[PDB]
Amino acid sequence: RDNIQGITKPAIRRLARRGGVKRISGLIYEETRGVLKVFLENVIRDAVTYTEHAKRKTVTAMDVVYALKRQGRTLYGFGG
Amino acid sequence: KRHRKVLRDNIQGITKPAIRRLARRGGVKRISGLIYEETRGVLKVFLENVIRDAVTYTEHAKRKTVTAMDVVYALKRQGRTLYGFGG
Amino acid sequence: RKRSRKESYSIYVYKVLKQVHPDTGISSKAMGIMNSFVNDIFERIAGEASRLAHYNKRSTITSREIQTAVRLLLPGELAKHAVSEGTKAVTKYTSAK
Amino acid sequence: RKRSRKESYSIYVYKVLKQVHPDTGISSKAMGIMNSFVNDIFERIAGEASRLAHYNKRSTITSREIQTAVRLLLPGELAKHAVSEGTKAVTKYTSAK
Amino acid sequence: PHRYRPGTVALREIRRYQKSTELLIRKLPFQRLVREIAQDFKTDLRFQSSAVMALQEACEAYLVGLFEDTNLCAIHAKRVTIMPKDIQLARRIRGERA
Amino acid sequence: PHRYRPGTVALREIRRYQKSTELLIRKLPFQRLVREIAQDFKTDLRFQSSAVMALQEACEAYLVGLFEDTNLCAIHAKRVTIMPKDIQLARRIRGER
Amino acid sequence: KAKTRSSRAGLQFPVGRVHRLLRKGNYSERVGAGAPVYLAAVLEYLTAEILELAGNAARDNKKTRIIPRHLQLAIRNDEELNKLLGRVTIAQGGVLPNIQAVLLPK
Amino acid sequence: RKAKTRSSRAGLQFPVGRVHRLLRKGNYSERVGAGAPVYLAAVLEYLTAEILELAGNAARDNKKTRIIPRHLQLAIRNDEELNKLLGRVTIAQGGVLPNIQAVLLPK
DNA sequence: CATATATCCCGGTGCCGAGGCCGCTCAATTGGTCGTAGACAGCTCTAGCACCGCTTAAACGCACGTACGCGCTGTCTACCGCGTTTTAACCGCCACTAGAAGCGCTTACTAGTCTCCAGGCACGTGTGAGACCGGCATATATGGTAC
DNA sequence: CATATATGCCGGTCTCACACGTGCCTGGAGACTAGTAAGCGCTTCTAGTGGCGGTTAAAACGCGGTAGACAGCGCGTACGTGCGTTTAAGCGGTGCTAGAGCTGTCTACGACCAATTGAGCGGCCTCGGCACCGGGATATATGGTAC
Ligand SMILES: [Mn+2]
Ligand SMILES: [Mn+2]
Ligand SMILES: [Mn+2]
Ligand SMILES: [Mn+2]
Ligand SMILES: [Mn+2]
Ligand SMILES: [Mn+2]
Ligand SMILES: [Mn+2]
Ligand SMILES: [Mn+2]
Ligand SMILES: [Mn+2]
Ligand SMILES: [Mn+2]
Ligand SMILES: [Mn+2]
Ligand SMILES: [Mn+2]
Ligand SMILES: [Mn+2]
Ligand SMILES: [Mn+2]
Ligand SMILES: [Mn+2]
Ligand SMILES: [Mn+2]
Ligand SMILES: [Mn+2]
Repeated sequence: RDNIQGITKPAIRRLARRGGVKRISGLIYEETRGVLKVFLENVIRDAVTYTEHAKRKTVTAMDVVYALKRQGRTLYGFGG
Repeated sequence: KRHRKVLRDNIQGITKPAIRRLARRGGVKRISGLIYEETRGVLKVFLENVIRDAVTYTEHAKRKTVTAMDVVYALKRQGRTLYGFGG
Repeated sequence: RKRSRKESYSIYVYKVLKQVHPDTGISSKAMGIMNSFVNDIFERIAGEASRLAHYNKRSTITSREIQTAVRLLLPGELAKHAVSEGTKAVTKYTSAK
Repeated sequence: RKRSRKESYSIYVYKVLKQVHPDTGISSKAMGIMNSFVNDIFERIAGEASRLAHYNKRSTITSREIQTAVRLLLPGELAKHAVSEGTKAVTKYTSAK
Repeated sequence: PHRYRPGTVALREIRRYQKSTELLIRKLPFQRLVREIAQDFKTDLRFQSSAVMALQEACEAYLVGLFEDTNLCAIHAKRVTIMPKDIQLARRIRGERA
Repeated sequence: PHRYRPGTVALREIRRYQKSTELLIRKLPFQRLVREIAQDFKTDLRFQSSAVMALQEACEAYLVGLFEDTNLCAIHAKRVTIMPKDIQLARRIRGER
Repeated sequence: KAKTRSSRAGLQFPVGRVHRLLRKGNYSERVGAGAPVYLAAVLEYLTAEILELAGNAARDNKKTRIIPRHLQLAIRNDEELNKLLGRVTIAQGGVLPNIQAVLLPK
Repeated sequence: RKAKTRSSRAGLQFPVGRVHRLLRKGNYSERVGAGAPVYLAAVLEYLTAEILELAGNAARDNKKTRIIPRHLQLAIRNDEELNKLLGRVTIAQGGVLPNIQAVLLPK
């Protein structure tokens, strides 16, 4: 029912295939859901910390870019 | 006006026992015979990479003596921060 | 002669040591490690504060930039306690002017 | 509608694209990537140059700090080229005083 | 009827998705997840549309990388099938996990 | 006379070296190797002894770390013996390549 | 009267802007006259190198306009750019086509 | 007149003046507020006390008067939050935590 | 059960590094000055959000069955433990001097200021690159069956 | 072999984002001044280098044998396919207004200054903590043997 289930068994397949995975155990999908959640948690936490510091109520691309930089996941193409 | 003895094959001074001891402290119980040469390879690449950066800090300082701090800044550059030697 | 004046946090580390463990000492190397630690966390906090100011077109690092830096850099309970200890020292300093 | 002014390197990325590949262009997203790239390498080299100056108790980042930065930052061949393009452009720039 | 042997479509899909650059998560499910996770840190938040897109680019890129390293850990174990324990070892060696 | 079964002394050795902090590579070999490698980067370099102890502390801590990751790669393969392919996988996932 | 230090150094990349960004970025008290020329030259060099290879990627793909994928292709196929950008995600970049041998059919 | 040290006024052992100088002489911003170095010195003092507490406990478990680098390593690696803060740091002469994988134990 | 061999934990011994006294002295404190960063409030209008109802495409679930994970087994040899022999680390001392580190002179370099002048911007266009795509052509997977 | 279907391609068709010309406006670039960072002389003397021989702990080697690596089997089911069905994502939409974020006024605050003074440093001396040692207490792993 939760939003994390919005990340479907098929969407996770597609991502595994782009990373060259041929065969996928059924336990993977929940495992990916948990990893993805920790990833978004860590990144959004820092992004929002930057939003609060600018005294804003809108998360900007630049808040996400600075947050990705901090976490060693530098993203080109959004105002780096 | 004298000589420096020429340095050759010194990687072999990282002997089988010393590598086994390092693997012991790393919790390894059994070791393939091929591990010792592979380890020498990996160590040499590590020393090269760090000494390269250290010496570049030394040359930048116009010094002929590599300092602890040159080593420490190099380790910091490589994501291998070291405490206990200054900075 | 009379070697150069090399600064160090050792004096402060000993003071905090005696508060917390009055009968406990520390070796040279252990003090080397505490020195590195304080220099390291200084740089990390200073660094994030610098970035925060620059991202918001501010010329000034204030206790507000330190406090956001501390929250981005310290894990959970450590950040809560650090923030509370820092906010306390500012409040106490602000009223001791 | 009162404009609102935001700089990028896009003009300079076109000038260079026209040198290396005169009959090809670039999507705005691809220009975003090239803009991210330039800002990134800028920060990396400046940062390193900044640390080089501090470690050597020096107030000034000269082309020498930029050069040593580029030697620490860029891999072998990219570094030799960069060092060439760098030394050349400084030579050519002083000679046109 | 007609049936491709098991593994043959899987390979097509690999070739297909490694050839393209489109996002592989549906935008709105992802977006609702972002807003949800963020509520738990600061309430009454708006997001730039580009901020959701940056987050989705970064997550898909991270998961595709991780799947590569997972695939290697599976294969290291003489398998063709990625298991949770492959993801776990990848994450442990990357320094994400303790 | 008396004979420990294969793996009993290995276990003992793991407990011994995990308790101690002493450098496990002999000092002179390690220095000769540092001198050799650096000389190939640049002739007529001297070293502060503490720059050699720093390099040896950093190298041994790197190798202990790698050996833990290498071990996990063996165990993942339902083996108890570390092999070159365990180091390679550890080094690839670490992004050392 | 009055010409760019970019043209005095024979650079497309802006030596004036780079000098300002250096001074404004709290890198140091002061900035040498050479520094921004050297830096602007290094940024121009690396921009030419990427655009050269990415341009090629655009032709090999029968396209006249560089998109992000061309840049990803160009960066991940070059050993040295791949290393410089080892911890960078190029949005809308995708990955290199690469299946592990043991996965291909018998 | 006075001279009593900003450390006194903030109620800190860590030196506020030094911290303010290091911020100013460190090229982090044009300007440094009066509260910044107070707040910073307080965080560095908190983290020091926290690690010296655990490390002194390690020294005492180990029947020693003096904190040595091994005691700082035991302290840091056995604390979840410190271990993470110093995740990519090497303590000279620290050694590692005693840790044997289950499958390597004899049956 | 019995016995052999590692490791613990104990004082006892002696060394030398931590830690505390001093006196010197810079970097930090005072307290007065002045320029501006940024706080605050008004205003604008960009772009974030939301209710709607089609129209597909994508997710779902189901049922079939195959290729793969997995546990067993058996073979063989590589790697551990250990005794003996070899080697070169370590130690403690020389002796020698390169170069690190510090000081004082001295001046090009750079920042700080005005003035001007054009480079780089937001705007507004209109048009060709490329996205779509229908249907066609090619490439390849899969099985039938008779050698 | 033949048959099925996935994928590639063509040539045409369209559309909207790119890349072009046009201001305009600010953010720089030519003087120009004035003070300091640092380069470059000279001296001090630390600590890095190289050399030797007594001792012995570590390394090396060869041996013997066991336990782990590896391969081959065979069983069971977790998957991948493909299908028919359901669900909701996307989309183009028409509002609707939070709030990003710009401008304009005014303190409060932070830099700068440059005499004043005690915080912190380098020396210097010195015991008490601890490294190292050997004795006697266990703790375990392996081997001898009685049932
Ligand atoms: Mn709201
Ligand atoms: Mn050589
Ligand atoms: Mn005792
Ligand atoms: Mn203002
Ligand atoms: Mn000399
Ligand atoms: Mn079609
Ligand atoms: Mn067939
Ligand atoms: Mn045919
Ligand atoms: Mn066509
Ligand atoms: Mn000077
Ligand atoms: Mn022999
Ligand atoms: Mn075999
Ligand atoms: Mn079974
Ligand atoms: Mn409003
Ligand atoms: Mn002292
Ligand atoms: Mn005493
Ligand atoms: Mn003993």
